[PDB]
Parts: sequence; C-alpha cells; structure tokens
Amino acid sequence: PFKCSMCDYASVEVSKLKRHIRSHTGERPFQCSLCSYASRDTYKLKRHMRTHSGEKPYECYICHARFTQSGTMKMHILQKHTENVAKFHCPHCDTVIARKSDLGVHLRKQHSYIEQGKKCRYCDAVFHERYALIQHQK
DNA sequence: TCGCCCTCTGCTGGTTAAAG
DNA sequence: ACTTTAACCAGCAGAGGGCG
Ligand SMILES: [Zn+2]
Ligand SMILES: [Zn+2]
Ligand SMILES: [Zn+2]
Ligand SMILES: [Zn+2]
Ligand SMILES: [Zn+2]
Repeated sequence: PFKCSMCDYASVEVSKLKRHIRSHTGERPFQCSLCSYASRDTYKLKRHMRTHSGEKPYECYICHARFTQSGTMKMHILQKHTENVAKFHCPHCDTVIARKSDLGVHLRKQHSYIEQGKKCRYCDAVFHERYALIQHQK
C-alpha cells in the first residue's frame, strides 16, 4: 500500500505511485520526437507513435477495416456489427444515444448552464439552458 | 521489481441525415 | 428546397492494473 497524499489512489508497486503522481505534477517524461505530444508513461507514447508510423495492428474480423487502437475497433464492432446493444437514455429529455461519450456531449450541450443566456429566435425571452431554449422556440 | 502490455474511459471534430 | 443541428463515428489521448 503506497498511498498518494493528494488523492485516494493507492498501489502495491512504488513505480505505479511514481507514475500516478505525474498526473498531479504534470510531468510528461516521454516525448514524441516528431511532434509536441509528450506522455506521462511509456505506453501512451508508443501508442501515439503508431500514428506517425502508420502502424494499424488491429483488423475488424467482420469487415476487415483496420485500426490503430484496439478499443476503437471494439467500439466499431459493437456499434456496426452487433444488434440490441443497450442504449443511453438522457434523464432530462427523451433523447436516446448509442455511445456513452455522446451522451456526455449531449448533457454538456443541451442541459448545462449558459452564463450569458440565449434569446429565443422568435421572442425576447432568455434562457440559460439549451434544452429549455429549444423547447420554448417550438 | 518495473518495462511492457492490457483494458476501460472519455473528448474532438467531420459526416450525415433529419427536423422544421 | 434550405438552413440548422445533433447523433454517429473514427481517431486519439486519459488512467489504472497484471505479470514475466
Ligand atoms: Zn493522487
Ligand atoms: Zn508525435
Ligand atoms: Zn467491421
Ligand atoms: Zn437530454
Ligand atoms: Zn420565444
């Protein structure tokens, strides 16, 4: 148990605590030699270098499209070649979304606070949430 | 042990097609 | 028959954990 003093992270390996702390300090030791990207750990630099090398190690076994990362391919297979996958229902409206991160986009765009407000395009009423604005305009 | 490799996670911007 | 818009999607970068 090697505990971070700054959060609840803990590990059974000293080296993992050292890596974790760079998330607080922002130290990025592993620099790309071709662009400005730099990583906190060795793996994400190698994964990034695949984009310079053109290395695409992953191939969809159904349609043979090729991918640079494994999770990209997995998501492609889930969304394009799989039926009856559970969908994301927004709690604040009736929209249904296929991907969790797209639900995130929707929450931030439609249900977040707009400090400077937005006026209806047909009337002088002002709203501070896009969903309420669009509902009013209708 | 720790470099290596896996996985789960999550934002961005181009495309597309639907609504009004 | 045109704009506006937001989900769909590939792409890329975030982290935590097992093990030879
Ligand atoms: Zn911490
Ligand atoms: Zn680079
Ligand atoms: Zn495929
Ligand atoms: Zn919603
Ligand atoms: Zn109005």
